[PDB]
Amino acid sequence: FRMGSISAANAEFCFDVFNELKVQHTNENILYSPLSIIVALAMVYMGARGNTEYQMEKALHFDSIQKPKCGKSVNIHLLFKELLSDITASKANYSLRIANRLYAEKSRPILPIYLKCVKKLYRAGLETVNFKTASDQARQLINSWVEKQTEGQIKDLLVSSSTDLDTTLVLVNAIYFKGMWKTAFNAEDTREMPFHVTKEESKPVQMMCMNNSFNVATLPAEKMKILELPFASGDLSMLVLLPDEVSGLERIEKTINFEKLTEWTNPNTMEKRRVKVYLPQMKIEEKYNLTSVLMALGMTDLFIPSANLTGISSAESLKISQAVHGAFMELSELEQFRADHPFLFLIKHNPTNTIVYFGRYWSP
Ligand SMILES: CO[C@H]1O[C@H](COS(=O)(=O)O)[C@@H](O[C@@H]2O[C@@H](C(=O)O)[C@@H](O[C@H]3O[C@H](COS(=O)(=O)O)[C@@H](O[C@@H]4O[C@H](C(=O)O)[C@@H](O[C@H]5O[C@H](COS(=O)(=O)O)[C@@H](O)[C@H](O)[C@H]5NS(=O)(=O)O)[C@H](O)[C@H]4O)[C@H](OS(=O)(=O)O)[C@H]3NS(=O)(=O)O)[C@H](O)[C@H]2OS(=O)(=O)O)[C@H](O)[C@H]1NS(=O)(=O)O
Repeated sequence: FRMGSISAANAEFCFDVFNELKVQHTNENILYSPLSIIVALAMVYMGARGNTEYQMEKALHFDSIQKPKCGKSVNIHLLFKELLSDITASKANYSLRIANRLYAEKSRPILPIYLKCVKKLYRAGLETVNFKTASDQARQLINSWVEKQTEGQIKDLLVSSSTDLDTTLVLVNAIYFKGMWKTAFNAEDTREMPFHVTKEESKPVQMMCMNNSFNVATLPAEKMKILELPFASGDLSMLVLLPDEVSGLERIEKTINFEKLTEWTNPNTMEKRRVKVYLPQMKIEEKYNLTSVLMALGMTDLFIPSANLTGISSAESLKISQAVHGAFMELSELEQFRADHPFLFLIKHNPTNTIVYFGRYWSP
């Protein structure tokens, strides 16, 4: 299916974003959802025209994957909708929530066709609010909604300086994940161990310990191991990319991209074997203003007054004032796999190999 094209675009976009994010987010944890971001932008893209549309099409890698009422990319919006409904369905011991919303200044009338397309393809994804004379109340309402959707974890996503009387569009995107390990780690076996941030800096961390059969890629020439950890319920799994050397992370961050990740995680390289796993208990929250990042990736017009969103509104002045992303991830409970120094990780949707979260664990 073309779903593989959308999965590949998401991964290519994921590493485009990582390349920008790590410039400004050095020596700290990173956590974001390329999937929820690309879906948020796809919803905007549906209403973009001219150069703004062209820039988004290239930056989102849609150009590599009788006009329909919701545009030529209607098949892409449909695939995103079907994918999101799969992974956000709540199960026992599985909670993944995505909050995705474009807020529009009420004096910019929304074209009926765009409202219809959003209702069918991105339901509840568009709201009109009075930024002009109630921008601070609108901000608190938006932040409350994000806080509610993320089970209290993503607070104050839109900071006080971010909205004013001139705000016309705000793109808000948040993702929440709380999962449980398929092999429930022994409660009487998790213990406090040193996490070696560098060879010189150590911080204590609560380490989950598991001795079980896992798929693992052992790649000496790449100086890494990659462990697959299934979740208890749902169709998601975590991959952990552990550098062999204590500070081997930078070398891997310099070279990783979609093609390399595919080579390193090739099912032919994966072997099912008994592994003694030490993994830090992970509870990571990160918030990003993605405006600069997305402009640097080539979507400049979307965030300045020459934005062309005339598929959203006919109004004279429209642009995205802020694109903000909040991500929360929590996990709770032979060859060695001792993740006690900085590493990369991702959460993927197994049926489609789509990357849902990508991140760096730098320090407890
Ligand atoms: C580097 O960037 C620069 O170049 C790129 C690349 O373009 S290039 O290869 O030509 O060099 C530019 O990006 C491309 O162009 C964009 C753009 O021109 O807006 C954009 O194209 C998409 O949006 C166009 C505008 O849509 S609209 O709704 O805002 O009007 C659209 O063109 C229009 O299509 C409609 C249509 O067919 O529905 C036309 O409407 C008219 O025809 C209908 C019936 O047709 S019929 O044959 O007579 O029966 C009527 O129902 C309708 O009433 C009627 N309206 S009327 O006012 O004209 O009378 C309309 O005339 C067209 O202008 C594009 O559709 S297309 O089929 O004509 O190509 C649409 N392309 S799509 O999304 O791919 O399907 C895109 O961003 C991009 O298009 S591309 O093909 O992907 O490359 C970029 O703008 C430019 N930037 S710049 O340098 O800064 O300027």
